[PDB]
Amino acid sequence: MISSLWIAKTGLDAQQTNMDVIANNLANVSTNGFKRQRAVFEDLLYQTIRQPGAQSSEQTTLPSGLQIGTGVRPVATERLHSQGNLSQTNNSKDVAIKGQGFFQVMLPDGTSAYTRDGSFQVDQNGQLVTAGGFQVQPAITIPANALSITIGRDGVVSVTQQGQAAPVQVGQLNLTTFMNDTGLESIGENLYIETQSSGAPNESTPGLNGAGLLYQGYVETSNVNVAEELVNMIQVQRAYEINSKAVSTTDQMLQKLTQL
Amino acid sequence: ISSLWIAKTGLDAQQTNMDVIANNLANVSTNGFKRQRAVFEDLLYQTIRQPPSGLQIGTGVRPVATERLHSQGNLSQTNNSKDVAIKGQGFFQVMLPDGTSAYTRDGSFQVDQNGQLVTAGGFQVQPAITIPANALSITIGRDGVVSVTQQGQAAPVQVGQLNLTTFMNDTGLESIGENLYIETQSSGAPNESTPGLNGAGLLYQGYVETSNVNVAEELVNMIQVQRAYEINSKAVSTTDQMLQKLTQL
Amino acid sequence: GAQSSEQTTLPSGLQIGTGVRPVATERLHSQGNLSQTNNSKDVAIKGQGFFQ
Amino acid sequence: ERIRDLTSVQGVRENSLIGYGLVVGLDGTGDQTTQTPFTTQT
Amino acid sequence: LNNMLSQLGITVPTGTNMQLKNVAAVMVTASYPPFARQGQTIDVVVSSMGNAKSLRGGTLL
Amino acid sequence: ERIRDLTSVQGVRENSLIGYGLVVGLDGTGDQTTQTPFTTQTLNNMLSQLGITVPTGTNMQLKNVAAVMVTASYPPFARQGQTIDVVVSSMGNAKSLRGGTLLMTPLKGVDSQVYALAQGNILVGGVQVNQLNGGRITNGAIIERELPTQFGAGNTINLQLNDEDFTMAQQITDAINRARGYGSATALDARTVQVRVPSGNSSQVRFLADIQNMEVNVTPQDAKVVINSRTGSVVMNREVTLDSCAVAQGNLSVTVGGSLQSVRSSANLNSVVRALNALGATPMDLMSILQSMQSAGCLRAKLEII
Amino acid sequence: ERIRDLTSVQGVRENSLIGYGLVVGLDGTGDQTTQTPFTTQTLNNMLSQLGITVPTGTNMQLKNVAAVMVTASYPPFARQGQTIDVVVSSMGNAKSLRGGTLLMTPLKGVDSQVYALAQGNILVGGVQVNQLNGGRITNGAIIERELPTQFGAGNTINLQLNDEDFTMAQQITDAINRARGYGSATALDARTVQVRVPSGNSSQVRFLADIQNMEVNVTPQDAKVVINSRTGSVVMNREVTLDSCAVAQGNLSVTVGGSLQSVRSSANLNSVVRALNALGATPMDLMSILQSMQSAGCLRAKLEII
Repeated sequence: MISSLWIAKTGLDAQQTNMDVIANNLANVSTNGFKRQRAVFEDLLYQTIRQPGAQSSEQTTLPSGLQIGTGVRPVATERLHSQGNLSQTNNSKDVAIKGQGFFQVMLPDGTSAYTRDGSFQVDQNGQLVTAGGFQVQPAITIPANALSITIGRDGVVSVTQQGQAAPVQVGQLNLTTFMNDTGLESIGENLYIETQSSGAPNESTPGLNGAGLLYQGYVETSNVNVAEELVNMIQVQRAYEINSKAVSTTDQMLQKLTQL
Repeated sequence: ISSLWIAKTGLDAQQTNMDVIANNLANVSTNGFKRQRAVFEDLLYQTIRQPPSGLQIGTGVRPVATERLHSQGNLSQTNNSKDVAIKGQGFFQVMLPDGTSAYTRDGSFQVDQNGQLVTAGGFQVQPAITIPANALSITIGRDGVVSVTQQGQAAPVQVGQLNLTTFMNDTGLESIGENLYIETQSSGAPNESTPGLNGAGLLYQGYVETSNVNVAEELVNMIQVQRAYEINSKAVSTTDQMLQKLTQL
Repeated sequence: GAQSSEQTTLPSGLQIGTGVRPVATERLHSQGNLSQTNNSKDVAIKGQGFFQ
Repeated sequence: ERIRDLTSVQGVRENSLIGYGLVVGLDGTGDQTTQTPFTTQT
Repeated sequence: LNNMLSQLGITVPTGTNMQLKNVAAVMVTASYPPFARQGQTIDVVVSSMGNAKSLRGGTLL
Repeated sequence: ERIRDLTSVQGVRENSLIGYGLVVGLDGTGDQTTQTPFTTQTLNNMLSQLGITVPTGTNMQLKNVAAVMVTASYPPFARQGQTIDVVVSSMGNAKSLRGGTLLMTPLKGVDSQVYALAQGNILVGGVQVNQLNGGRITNGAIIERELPTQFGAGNTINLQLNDEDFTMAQQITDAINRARGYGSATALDARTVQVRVPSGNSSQVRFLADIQNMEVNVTPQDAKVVINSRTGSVVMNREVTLDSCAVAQGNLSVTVGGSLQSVRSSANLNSVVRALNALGATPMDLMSILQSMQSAGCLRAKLEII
Repeated sequence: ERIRDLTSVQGVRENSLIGYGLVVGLDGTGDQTTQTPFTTQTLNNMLSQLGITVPTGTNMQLKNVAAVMVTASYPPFARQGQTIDVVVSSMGNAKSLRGGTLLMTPLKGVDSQVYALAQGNILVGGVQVNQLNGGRITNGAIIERELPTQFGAGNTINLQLNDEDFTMAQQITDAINRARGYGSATALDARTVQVRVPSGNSSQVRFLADIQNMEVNVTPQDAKVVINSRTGSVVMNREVTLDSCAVAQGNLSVTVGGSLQSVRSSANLNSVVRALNALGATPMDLMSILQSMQSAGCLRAKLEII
């Protein structure tokens, strides 16, 4: 139609994507272990009219040739995998992570997902499931006679049997480190799954091989900056404002041309 | 007829100006984008010969160039240990998939599955900087020496040097999209230097340089462009009606 | 700097400036005040030093 | 067919030799010493 | 690779990155022919063992 | 074929010399001293030797010098005053050595002894770009030490044959015996020919000069095929013969009527080439075809991957 | 060929001299003293020697000087008053040495002894840009020390042959004996010819002058091929011969009908060149073709990578 209108349309779409990401970050406060997202944008084609080299005379060079360019295609959304703020929940089933790592989980399909959330539970058979009945790995079975549970900061889980005066070691809850936290594909349910961008999982006991430490009785809050997101809404709104004003200008020029 | 074509060249020039303005306003909030400005130029001149020794009628206008303003954009804080912005002149060098090299003033860096530092689209930065598999913290000093911190080892192992490249002509570079420039014969060969020496800029870690687009400038420019478009259309309509009255007889 | 004429110099050039980057969060290691918890297991430190 | 083309002598035999070395020059494109510790050590 | 280097005379420290991509662990299979002589040679088949992408112009050592 | 072209003398032998040095100039493009600590340390050592002691704690961020390795070929019977060519290769991260100068680098043998001194100007080539991190200096190295030799002592000299062959050794021995007196030469193995020469350096030199230029016919060596697989090259000896067989390869078919093209028996290289060309295929397909053919027989030659 | 063109005398020998110096002027483009501490330190040393003592704590940020290394070739029989040419190369980060001046740098040998004094004006060349960090000074160095020599003593002089060869040594000895009296020369090895000369410097000089200009024919040296692989150069000796073979290389095919081009046997260089040209290929492909051919035989010469 008009080469201005396509460019302005791409700008509007980019700002709308920006607002989408902002709203997803912003509504996902109070979601344990959530990681902030941020959108990275990227200019589209540059349609060359005069080549920047392409000497004019036998001696001159025509610096900085003419090329117009279009578009603001959003190239990616990276996820900032920084440590969240621990807060004392004082619940024995809740465990936070200090440092790198992800709890492995086996999905009902059998494929492995990875969640950085510790709001764990014990189901009717006693397993450690995670807020939706997703079994953690490797399987940890609480005996029916157990009265108290503790997760050692190194990752050892041991329960207090009835009658017995010893917190017997029932399992070892190990973390998984990825070379690329950012490349994980989120599938919702606070889960991430492997993709060849993240790299192969490296499963280790907590602490060893760069894994973090397990803090029982703590929960890892989302690392969402509220003030940053508020000003980000202001900025994205006024950018959308401006892009719509550009569309208005192109519309008005074009309708004057029709009236011509 | 004559006035019709010269006014059409005017319309085309104003449309090119609006295209540039739209691309500027749209790439706001793109890290490291350099705003573009269109420089116009008038076309050849017809010389009516007088039997001063003549007069010139002139014909239209022509967009002769677009310069990019290679100033320093405002920094924005991102809390990301990989993002890097540049204080002053210089470009990051990246290696295109085919094997040649482009240059980007955009520091939203990531690490791929093998630990290589890539740029939001997968192009390998140069020189090859590969993070160790068990990294805790990545630091990039102002001098470009990127290092990591391992587990318990209380000493940063130097893992790379993130050089910059400076050009004799910043504006001569042609952009190939995806926030990438490639050297042209108008730009001269790249001068590969460490940050902070020999004219290149410093590096700020955890900050990304924003676009140097001034939106107030662009809104006033759009006012000018729309009014100029309407004015040239008025001239076109005038010539059209004159041709009415000419052919009526 | 940036002399305009041959003789003028333009003191105090125009530069805008940005940002309030927090360079550090320094942690002050001063001595705390000791109080009798009267528990056998709780030992305090007086002066420099840390427990390994 | 010649005897040499389809037969080998008992005493005549080849052996395999292996060694480690370094290559200089290369106009860049060399090993990443960060990921190749043995190169820097050698 | 570390074992080979140590045998050749280079002892890489145990704690190191060692992230190389120009080598691939392979299994070599051969058919010992009847009446095989000491000095004779046979053909071998080399197959990638780990996650190597290709063995286009590799050298078996 | 001349004896010199296919044989080497026992006493005549080359040696390898290696050394470390610095290249100055370069119009920048030198080593990044931050990432190349040895360059700055060696420069400081040279300055201290010359009489300048730079403080240990200093910036020393230079870009007009590059740490290099210089390699030379110590020739046989090297004399003290003679000069040899050297090859200089960048060691650190130097961008180029276009117009650099190598400064007084000692070239040592495998025994850690200084055998030459190399100094001069590097010459490097000015889409196939030339290697700008590697140059050559002609007559850039002057010898310093002379290797003792047994030449001129004893009465037997061993001629060593490249690409040993019993027929080649027999031919060389027969030619030497025919040219010289009876019993002048005797083959010791497929690669060594012992020649009796009179005692004395001059007499041995005269005998070797006479022997080297002798004309000896080269008998058929062997049916050998060489496949690079890295440069996409296939070479066949003149002695290669092809046995009748049928070959089927992907996307290859009879011109005409389909796959499974027939390969006629070929006794000479011309026939082999014509048959293989009729079995139309690019060199990459030809390599696989040759491997499979040799595996199945039908190829009276040995194929080696280089 | 003249004896001087292919032989060197035992007593005549060159030496290498190196030294450190400073270049003044340059219209800027000098070393960055901040990153080149040795430049400022050497300038301060020179000023103190001249009689000016700059305080240790000072800025001293100059850009009209550059620290340089000066290299010279101490010629044989160097006299005290003679002058030699020197090469000056930038040491630090100097941009250029276009019109600089080298100031009184002492040129020393490997023994740390001052053998010359170099001072003068640098000359540098004014898309193939010239090297602006390296220049030459003609007659810029004046000798100071003279190396003792044994010339004129004894009765034997050793002529050393470049690219030693038994045939070459025999030819040189025969020519010397024919020109002079019987038994005047005797070959000691493939590279050394001992010539008997009368005692006395004048007599030895006359004998050497007579011998040097003698005409000696050059016999066929060897079938040698040189491949650069860095400058994209291939050179073949006149003695190279090609054996019949078939070669297949990527993208190369018969003109006409496909790959596997035939190479006819060629006995002379002209035939070899014609056959290789018929096997059409660029020099880069020719290098690989030659490597594979030599590996498979069919190439009666030795190929070396330079």
